[PDB]
Order: sequence, then C-alpha cells, then structure tokens
Amino acid sequence: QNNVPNTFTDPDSGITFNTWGLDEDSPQTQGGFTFGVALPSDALTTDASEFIGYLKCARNDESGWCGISLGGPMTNSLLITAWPHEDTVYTSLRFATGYAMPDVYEGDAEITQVSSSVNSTHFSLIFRCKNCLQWSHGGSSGGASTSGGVLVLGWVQAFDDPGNPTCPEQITLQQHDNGMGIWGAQLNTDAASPSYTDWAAQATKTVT
Ligand code: HEM
Ligand SMILES: *[C@@H]1O[C@H](CO)[C@@H](O)[C@H](O)[C@H]1NC(C)=O
Ligand SMILES: *[C@H]1O[C@H](CO)[C@@H](O)[C@H](O)[C@@H]1O
Ligand SMILES: *[C@H]1O[C@H](CO)[C@@H](O)[C@H](O)[C@@H]1O
Ligand SMILES: *[C@H]1O[C@H](CO)[C@@H](O)[C@H](O)[C@@H]1O
Ligand SMILES: *[C@H]1O[C@H](CO)[C@@H](O)[C@H](O)[C@@H]1O
Ligand SMILES: [Mg+2]
Repeated sequence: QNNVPNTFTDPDSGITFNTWGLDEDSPQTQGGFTFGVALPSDALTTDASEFIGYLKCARNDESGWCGISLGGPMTNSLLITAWPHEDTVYTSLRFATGYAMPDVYEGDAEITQVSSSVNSTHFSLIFRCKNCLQWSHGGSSGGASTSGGVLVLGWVQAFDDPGNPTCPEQITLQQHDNGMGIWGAQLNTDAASPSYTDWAAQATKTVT
C-alpha cells in the first residue's frame, strides 16, 4: 500500500479519512483494498485509544473476507476481521499468538457501525473502534501510537466466506489467499479533526 496517505471525505457521514490501499490493477490483491482512519483531534500529539475506520474490501464471485492487523504482523496484535452476508457487514475482533486461527479478542475493544454497503464486487464499512489502539490478550500487551505520525499496519484479503457467517464469535476461516502485506501508514493533519466527537456519535449500530 501507499505509505503517504490519500485523503477522502465520505459523502453521507461527512467523515474525513487518511487512506491507504491498493488499486484494482495492483498485482498484490484481486479487486483492490482500501483502509482509512479518522482520529481524535489531538491524536498527532497524544496517543489515541480509538479511531473511526473505513474499509473497502473485494469480493470474488460474491465471496470473501478481509482483515487488518493494528500492530503489523498477524501475531500479538489486535485484529479486525470483516465480511458481508446478505446485506450486512460483520466484524470480529481477533488476536493470535501464533500463525493459526485467531481467537476472539479477550480485551474490552468494541466496534460499532456508522454505515455499510454490499454489492456484488465489494463491501465497505465505516466503523468506530473503541479501545482498539492499546490491547491486551493472554499476557500479550501492545499498541499503536498515533503521536508518532505513522501506524504500522497489516492487511489480508481472502476468497472464501467464513464459516458460521452470521455469528462473529464462532466464525471459522481458511488461511487468507488473496494477498497480504505490512506497511507504514503515515498520518497527516487531515487524519485528526475537531469534528471527531461528532463523527464518533454517528456510530450507533451494534451488529451482533
Ligand atoms: C485460520 C485463519 C488464518 C491462518 C491459518 C493464517 C495463517 C497465516 C500464515 C501462515 C502467514 C504467513 C504467510 C507468509 O509468511 O508467507 C500469515 C500472514 C499474515 N496474516 Fe494470517 N492467518 C489466518 C487469519 C488471519 C486473520 C484473521 C488476520 C487479520 C485480520 C491475519 C493477518 C495476517 C497478516 C497481516 C499477515 C502478514 C504479516 C505476517 O506474516 O505476520 N491472518 N497468516
Ligand atoms: C460496489 O460497492 C462498492 C462499495 O465500496 C463501491 O465502491 C463500488 O463503486 C460499487 N460498484 C458498483 C458498480 O455499484
Ligand atoms: C468537522 O466536521 C464537522 C461536522 O461536519 C464540521 O461542522 C466542522 O467544520 C469540521 O470541519
Ligand atoms: C464533539 O464533542 C467535543 C467535546 O469534546 C466538541 O469539542 C466537538 O466540537 C464535537 O462537537
Ligand atoms: C444510530 O443512528 C443512526 C442515524 O444516525 C440510525 O439510523 C441507526 O439506526 C442508529 O439507531
Ligand atoms: C449497540 O449496542 C452496544 C452494546 O450491545 C452499545 O455499546 C453500542 O453503543 C450500541 O448501542
Ligand atoms: Mg509520519
């Protein structure tokens, strides 16, 4: 993904994100991928605990899932998994101590949704990730530091639908097979707005 961020304003929410991703012509993944963040107003000076995220992920004959690692590597990092079923986008907060099926994250992080969309080729989500930037699971603790002006992030996409797709806590996954990477997601001032609190208040949907 690009390290230097693009800037994007979602029309309906009015939320402005820094974004990074891969185009549909990228050889690194099929169908493109985009991730973005909006942060608390002082995030570039003081480490935030939360963000509002944007995900745009690909579908392969209307199947597949995508994921972000908030720490970079698959392991020892809070993981966000996302996938569509019918007209709903689900997420699951996950954590892996090794290169195997990630477990449900045991910490207090919580995702709420602002909006989502599903069509035949893509799905997208805008979501608030509360208490997501510092994590603790099974004695492993870590976090990301917005005040450093960069987030080390990982992404994956996959072609198969998760098993039990209507139950985030019980999903099963195959090893992702539609690209992966770790990159430096550089942040600029567009990523932090006085409007953050108003924007976060739009995240009123809890998708169970
Ligand atoms: C049963 C499900 C899963 C299996 C078996 C699995 C397995 C693996 C394996 C073996 C690698 C190393 C590939 C290589 O080095 O070439 C890897 C890389 C990665 N995986 Fe997973 N994975 C699974 C689910 C996830 C989920 C849910 C996420 C995040 C939402 C994730 C994030 C990553 C990332 C970011 C990398 C690249 C960085 C790294 O090597 O640590 N994976 N995966
Ligand atoms: C399909 O939905 C995605 C959601 O992000 C959107 O970006 C894309 O333009 C849509 N395509 C069509 C043909 O409607
Ligand atoms: C962020 O967004 C809020 C709500 O849309 C605006 O009122 C404000 O000017 C800031 O740019
Ligand atoms: C959300 O709430 C904060 C309070 O910290 C305001 O300062 C901001 O303008 C937004 O309305
Ligand atoms: C919280 O807020 C949105 C509108 O901002 C509602 O449409 C949604 O159903 C939830 O109640
Ligand atoms: C949906 O429900 C969760 C708890 O189930 C709340 O924390 C959230 O703010 C939204 O109301
Ligand atoms: Mg920077």
